[PDB]
Amino acid sequence: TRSSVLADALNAINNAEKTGKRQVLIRPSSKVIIKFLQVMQKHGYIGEFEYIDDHRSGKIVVQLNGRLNKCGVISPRFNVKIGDIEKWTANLLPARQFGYVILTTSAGIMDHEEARRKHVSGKILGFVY
Amino acid sequence: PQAKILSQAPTELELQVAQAFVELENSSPELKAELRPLQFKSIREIDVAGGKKALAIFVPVPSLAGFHKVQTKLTRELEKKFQDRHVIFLAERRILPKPSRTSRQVQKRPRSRTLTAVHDKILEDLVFPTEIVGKRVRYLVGGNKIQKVLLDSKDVQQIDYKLESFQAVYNKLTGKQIVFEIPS
Amino acid sequence: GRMHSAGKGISSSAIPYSRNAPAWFKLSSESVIEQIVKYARKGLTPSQIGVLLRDAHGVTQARVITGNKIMRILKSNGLAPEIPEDLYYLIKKAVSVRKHLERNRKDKDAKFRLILIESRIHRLARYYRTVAVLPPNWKYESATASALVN
Amino acid sequence: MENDKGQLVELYVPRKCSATNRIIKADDHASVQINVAKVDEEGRAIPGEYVTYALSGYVRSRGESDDSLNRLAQNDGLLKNVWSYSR
Amino acid sequence: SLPATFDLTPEDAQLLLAANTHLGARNVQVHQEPYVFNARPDGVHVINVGKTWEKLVLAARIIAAIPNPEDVVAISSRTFGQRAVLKFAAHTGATPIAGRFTPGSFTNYITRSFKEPRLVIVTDPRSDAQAIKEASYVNIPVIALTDLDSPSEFVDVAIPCNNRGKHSIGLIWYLLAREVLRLRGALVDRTQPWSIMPDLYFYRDP
Amino acid sequence: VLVQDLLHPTAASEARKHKLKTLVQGPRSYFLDVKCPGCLNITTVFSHAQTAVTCESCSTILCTPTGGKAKLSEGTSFRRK
RNA sequence: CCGGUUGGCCGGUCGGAUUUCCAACGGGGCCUUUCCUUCUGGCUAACCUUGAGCUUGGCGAACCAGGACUUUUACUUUGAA
Ligand SMILES: [Mg+2]
Ligand SMILES: [Mg+2]
Ligand SMILES: [Mg+2]
Repeated sequence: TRSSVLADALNAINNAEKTGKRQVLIRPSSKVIIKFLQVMQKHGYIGEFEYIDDHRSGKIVVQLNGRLNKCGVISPRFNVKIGDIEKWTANLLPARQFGYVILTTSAGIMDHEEARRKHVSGKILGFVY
Repeated sequence: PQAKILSQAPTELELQVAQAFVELENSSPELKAELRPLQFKSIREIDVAGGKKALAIFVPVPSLAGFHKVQTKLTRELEKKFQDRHVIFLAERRILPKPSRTSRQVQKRPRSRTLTAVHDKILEDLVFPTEIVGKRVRYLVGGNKIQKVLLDSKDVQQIDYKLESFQAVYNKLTGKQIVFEIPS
Repeated sequence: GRMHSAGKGISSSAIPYSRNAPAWFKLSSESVIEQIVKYARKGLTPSQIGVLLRDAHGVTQARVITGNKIMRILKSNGLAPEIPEDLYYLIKKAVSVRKHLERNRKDKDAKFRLILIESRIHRLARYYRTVAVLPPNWKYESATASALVN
Repeated sequence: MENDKGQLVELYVPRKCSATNRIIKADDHASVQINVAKVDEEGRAIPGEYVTYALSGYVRSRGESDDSLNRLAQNDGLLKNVWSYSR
Repeated sequence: SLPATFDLTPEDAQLLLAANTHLGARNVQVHQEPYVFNARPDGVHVINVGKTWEKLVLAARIIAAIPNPEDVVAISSRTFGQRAVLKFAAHTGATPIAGRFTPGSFTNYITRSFKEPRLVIVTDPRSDAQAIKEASYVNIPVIALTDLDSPSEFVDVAIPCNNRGKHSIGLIWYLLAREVLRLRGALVDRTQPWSIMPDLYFYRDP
Repeated sequence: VLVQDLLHPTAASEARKHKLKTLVQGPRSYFLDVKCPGCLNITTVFSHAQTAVTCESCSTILCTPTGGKAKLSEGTSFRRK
C-alpha cells in the first residue's frame, strides 16, 4: 500500500522528465510535497504548479521545463547532524557547485546550503539536481 | 428600533443600515415578524479600486441562516438605498490559534475554529446565491500564490458585477489574492 | 486490496463535490431525522436506512442534509446496537458456515473460508476493542457466537 | 563555464532541443535543425532569412517530432489552427 | 506569419474534396494524429483539409529555404507516386528517386547512388521506410505524405492525406510543387492558377 | 503527445472516462421524479435504485432493480430532476 | 520598524579603512480574531511624567524572591562535565 506519497510524487516527476513531457499529475498532494516543490521551484527546476482541490487529498499538476536531471527521495528520513550534511552531499550530488540536498529541519523544509547559512540540521528528505 | 439589532456602541454607518432595516420592516408584512430576530454586530467599509466602497455586514453565526433566507431581498433594497456600494453578509467566526509545543493546554480546538476553515467559510459566504464547484491554487515561480474559485453558472447574474469587489474584500480580510472563474 | 482474495477491483461510490446538497430538496432536517429514527424503531441498520432514504425519498446522503451521520443520530436517540453492524454481519456469516460444516464435514473449502471469516472477525474485534466500543474481554468464540447472533 | 576572471572555457557551448530543452550531443545523428523560410509582403521567400528549430533524436524516434514542430510553429505564428493545447 | 493570401481558397478546396484527399483511414488511427475531423457512420474517418493546407504550405516554406534546389530529394516506391515525384522533380530542382531505394544511399559514401540531401520527402512512410531510416543516420529532415494510420516515427512534417487514392497523391505533389514555385517566384501570380493541370501527376495503367 | 493541458480537458474526453478517473470524481447517476398512473403523487427515485420503490398512495411499483440502472415501469412519466 | 555579518563606498597611507549610501545573507520588536498561563512583595522598567527645555505622587521580572498550575516523547542546535 502507499507508504510514501512524496516518493510516488518524485517518481512520477522523474518518469515525466525522462519521457520529455512538460507536465505531470501528482496524486495525493501532501504538505511536504508542496514544500518540496516550492524548494525545487525557487532554484528553477520545475516552474509553475497548481493545486487542484478535490475534497479528498488534492492533486497537483506541475509544469516541467527541461532543467531537471533527477529528483529523488531518501527513505528512511535519517537523522542528520551538521558533519553528516557534508558527507551526504558528497555521496549523492553530481558536483560540488550545483544540486541540492533537501532536508526537513526544525526551521522548515530547506536545502542544505540554506541550512548551512542558518546553522540548523534535521532529517533528510531527498535531493534535486 | 435602530439600536436593538446592533451590538454595544454603534457607529453612524451601522445606525444608517439599521434605519434601512426598520424602514424595510414596516412595509411588506411577509418579512415583518420573519426578520424581527435578524441582527448584526458591525459593518466594515473598505474601498474597491473602482471608487465604489463595499459593505461587509458581520452577522452572528446562528443568525446567518436567517439572513440567508431573505438575503437577496435585503441586499437588493440596501444596495438600492446605498449607492456606490456592493453589500454582503459575512458571519463573524472565531479563530483559535494553533497551540505551540510548550503552550499550556486548553480545550481541544475544534476544526471550525481554525484559520483554514474560517477562511474558506468567508470565501463560501462571499458568493452566497451561487455555489463554489471548484478550487484551484496556482503556485507562481516568483513564490506567491493565487487561489482560483469556480462558480456554477446558476444565479451568476446576481454577483457577476461584484467579483472584483469580492476580490478586494478577501484581500482585506485575509491578505490573500483570489480570482473568480465561471466555467462555461 | 481485497485482503482475503486476489481481487483488485475499483468499484465504489463517488460522492459529489458539494458538501451542501442538492437544491431541488425542499424538506427539513427534522423531517428526515424523524424518518431515520422511525426506520430505526422498526429494526433497520444504518446501511438499509441510507438505502431507503436514497431511493424512495430523495436524500442524497444524510450527512449533508442533516449535520451528522446516521449512526450518530441513532446513538443519540438511544437505538444504538450492542455490537456494530459489520461485526454482527460477519458473526452471522460465521454461524451459517459452522452450521453447514456440522452438516457437511467433507467440505474442505468451507473449512478454509471459515478460517478467513474468523480472521476478519478478529481484525474487527481488535479494532473495536482498541477504541472501546466493545468492552475489553469481549472475545469471539463459536459457542458464544451462535447466541450473540440471536 | 568560466574561470575566476571571465575567460570563457568550455569551448563548444552546445545546442539544446527546441522541444524538450535537452542537449543535442556531438554524435546525435538523428537530430535535425529545421529552417523555415521567412516571407515579406509579396508572397516570396527571402533567401537566408529563416526561423530555425532544432529537434533532438529522442523525440524523433518516439514519433512526436511532428506534434512538437506543430506547437513550435503555431506559437511563432507561422501556423494558425493546427495545434491544440486541450488534447 | 503570412499575408492571408495563403488561406485555403475555394478553388483549392474544390481540388482537395474532388480528389478525396479528405477520405482518411479506417478506425485504425495512430494516436499521433489530431488532424482527424469527426468520423463517418461508415467507420472511415474524415481528415481536416484546412490542416492539410496549413501543413502543405509549411512544408513548402521548408522546401523553399534550401539554397540549392538539387539538394531536395523526393521518394516514391509506390507506383501511384512515381510519376508525381518525376513531375515534381521536373518542375523543381529536386532530384527524384522513383522505384527502388537501394540501401546505403545516405550512408555508404562510396556507393554509386550516393546522395547528400538537405531534405527528403517521401510518399508513404511505411513503404519508404528505408529512406527515412537512413535519413535518421545522417541528420536529414523528413517530410511525409502521411495518412491517419501511417508510422510517423522519424517524420518531422506530416502532411495528412488519403494516400490510398491515385488522384490524392498526385494532387498533393502538384500543390506542393506549385507552392514552392510560388514562394521561389517562378510563379509570380499568387492568386491566378497554374497552366499545368493537376492531371499531369497521375498514375497510368500500363 | 508531450504538451497538453491537464487542468482543462475537453468535455468529450472527460465524459469518456470512468467516474473515479476524471479530474475531480463525481457521480454519473442522478435523480428522477416519477409520476404513477392515476394519482399525481410525484416522488423522487434514484437512477440506480436497488429497491422496488413504490408511491405512498398505492402499490403501483415504479422501478425494479437490476445490475445497473433501475427499470422504470411502463406507464410512468419521469423527468430528470 | 530596528539594529547584526559579508560586501560596497572618496581606492583617503600609494597591500591600511572615517560608513549619507546602494546589494546579498542571517535575527529581533509590533500590528493584523493570534493566550505564545500568572496568585504576593519590595523595586519600579519601559514609565504617568518634564522642570522654559534632569521633575514629587501610572502596567512586577524590566530586576529578583516567594509559593501555585504543568500532555508525553523521538529528533536537531548550543554548552557544561
Ligand atoms: Mg521550560
Ligand atoms: Mg492479507
Ligand atoms: Mg487498488
